[PDB]
Amino acid sequence: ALSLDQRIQTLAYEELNKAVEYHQAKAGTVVVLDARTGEILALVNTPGRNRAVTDMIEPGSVMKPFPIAKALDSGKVDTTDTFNTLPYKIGPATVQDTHVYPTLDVRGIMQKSSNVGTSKLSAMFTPKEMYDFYHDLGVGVRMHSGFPGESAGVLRNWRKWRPIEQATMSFGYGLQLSLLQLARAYTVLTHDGELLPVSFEKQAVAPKGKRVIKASTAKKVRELMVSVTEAGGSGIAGAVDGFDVGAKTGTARKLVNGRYVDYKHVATFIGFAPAKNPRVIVAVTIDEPTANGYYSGVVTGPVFKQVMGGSLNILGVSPTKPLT
Ligand SMILES: *C(=O)[C@@H](NC(=O)/C(=N\OC)c1csc(N)n1)[C@@H]1N=C(C(=O)O)C(=C)CS1
Repeated sequence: ALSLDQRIQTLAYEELNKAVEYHQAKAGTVVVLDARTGEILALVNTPGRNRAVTDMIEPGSVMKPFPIAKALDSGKVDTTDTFNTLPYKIGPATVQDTHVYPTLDVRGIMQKSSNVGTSKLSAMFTPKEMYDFYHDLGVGVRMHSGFPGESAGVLRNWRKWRPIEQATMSFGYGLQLSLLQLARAYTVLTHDGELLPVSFEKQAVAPKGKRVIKASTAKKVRELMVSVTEAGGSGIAGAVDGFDVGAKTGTARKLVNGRYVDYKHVATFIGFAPAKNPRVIVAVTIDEPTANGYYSGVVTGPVFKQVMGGSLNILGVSPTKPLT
């Protein structure tokens, strides 16, 4: 039997279509995963191929939790550690934030989506250490979901990395993943540090995962990510009434469309809830929005909010705080 829940599939389809129409976008995808099993509860695309598995993107901001997790897991960084987050140079290249802050701690780096802060955390590790970590998350790795045309994405050999490329990878550029690979990678955060296999078939036994970080680290990262959907957070448009939600949002770049070259901006939102004890991962992409907003949170947050809220309701999960 398929793991897909027709109620969630219908909800995802309707909310996706609503956003694609409103923002006059080219295409879109929603993936909903069981956060503790890797089973696909919904997977919808606009008409055409199964872009969730075929289309790889440079993920942008949604990748940031991972170098943060690696840094915390290593013991080299504490959540309260503060970093100089002013723009800086690597050779002639500049790494800078959208909103400039002189200093941020790790919670702030997550909350504000700081490219500088994330790059500095990554810079504490060798190219090999970072590559091995990204590889362990499934970047450049086949999922073997049994979907046809499944992209492995791109993770360049660390032996070829320049310092600027290590830096840009930490904030989601210079490596490429499909939306389903991104959703899968988020299971390290939701399933207490263990990467789950992805399946569209109902699983008869407990899927065993590969441990990537400690469970304590995964828990701390989920906590940090709640700041993204609270006041002051880059992902407020994706807050879900009655729940705490860990999430990231940002603009990804599509360089490959099917079997062809491309260059498109893709609004992205991915997250999980309830944040302390997650049941669901929802991931959303909308390709080339051209109306009523072009910043990613406003385009995709509302899709995430409705799909997440509705999925939790459908599965019977009680709100953890009174509704506003
Ligand atoms: C993550 O996606 C992050 N985006 C960026 O830092 C970039 N642009 O943001 C406007 C960026 C850095 S290098 C490059 N090619 N683009 C956060 N995302 C957004 C967004 O909606 O794109 C923000 C508004 C906050 S910063």
